[PDB]
Amino acid sequence: LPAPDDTGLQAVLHTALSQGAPGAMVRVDDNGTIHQLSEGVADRATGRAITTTDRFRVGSVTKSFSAVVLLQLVDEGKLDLDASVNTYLPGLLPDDRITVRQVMSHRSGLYDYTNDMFAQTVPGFESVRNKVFSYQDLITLSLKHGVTNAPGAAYSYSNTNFVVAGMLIEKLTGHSVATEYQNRIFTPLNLTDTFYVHPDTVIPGTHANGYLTPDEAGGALVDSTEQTVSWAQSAGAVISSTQDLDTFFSALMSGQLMSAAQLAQMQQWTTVNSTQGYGLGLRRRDLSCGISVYGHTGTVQGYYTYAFASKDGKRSVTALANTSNNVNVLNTMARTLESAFCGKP
Ligand SMILES: O=C(NCCS(=O)(=O)O)c1ccccc1
Repeated sequence: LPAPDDTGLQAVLHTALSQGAPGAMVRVDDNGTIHQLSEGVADRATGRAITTTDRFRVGSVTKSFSAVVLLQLVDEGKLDLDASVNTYLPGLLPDDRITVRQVMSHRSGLYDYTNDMFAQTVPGFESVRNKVFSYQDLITLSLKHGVTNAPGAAYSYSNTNFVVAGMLIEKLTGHSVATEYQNRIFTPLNLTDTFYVHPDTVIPGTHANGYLTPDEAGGALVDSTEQTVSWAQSAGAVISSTQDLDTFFSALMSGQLMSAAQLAQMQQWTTVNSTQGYGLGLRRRDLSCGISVYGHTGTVQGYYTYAFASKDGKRSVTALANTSNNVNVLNTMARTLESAFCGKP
């Protein structure tokens, strides 16, 4: 790989601040040599600086954690990716043909209930932030709508799919998702900054606050740090750090979290666009310099994450900006992957 470009990374973070991120940061683990940069504030009211050791909400990166658990269940003979969801969760879905593999790859057709919840960004946050939902509650909200496509027919990202994932984990194991993440992932990898505390609203230890950008241009930011994340659960509620997400995706890609056979299944790509694919709770991004990287993005109120690794896991990158609902920031933060993997022009 080319050398990571720290001057380029610095420029990305500075641009993200200029676009409305209170703070932005990135950590690269380059085969044992660390790169770490941060700019701005973890708490914009107190002025406390952001740092790459601050814990944060990883949002939809959680899907990769849920996928690893499910794929280990496949390895153990407890789950068949081509079985119907309804074989394991009788009567859950309207269509018996929807399979586990389809759910994990966003090919199920299940309507994304969050389109109802977050039609208006800040009011929607205020509606959900202090609610506790069951998994079934969220599935019922989806099922108020028809499916959006036939089983397996089309990629359409939906949080509902990884709500199903959590229900499957809990049914098949008899344990909570927190227990399964701890025993299968957090403890074996020694992820000391990584937690699943749902429905607790506190982020343990020193953390970046999250700042939700309102829908009205120029509007005052809303502190969105403390919420249950119950609207997402196994689709979005993990807390982590840049170091720990780097460890996680490096361990995944290097073969440490499941059999070779199941990692290969995880990397069967469904086309998203001409430079992106979706596997089983895993994303592929094709970079300008002809490198692909593997991992997941995260969005949750007040936090944007990118966490990606090279194919052999030897280089991993995690970037965080502590805002959300700001597409300029979201797009800018993606440029960390260019600077970290492709290097200088
Ligand atoms: O994921 C959703 N919101 C949380 C991330 S952010 O805060 O909008 O950037 C979202 C989901 C469906 C419709 C609208 C929004």
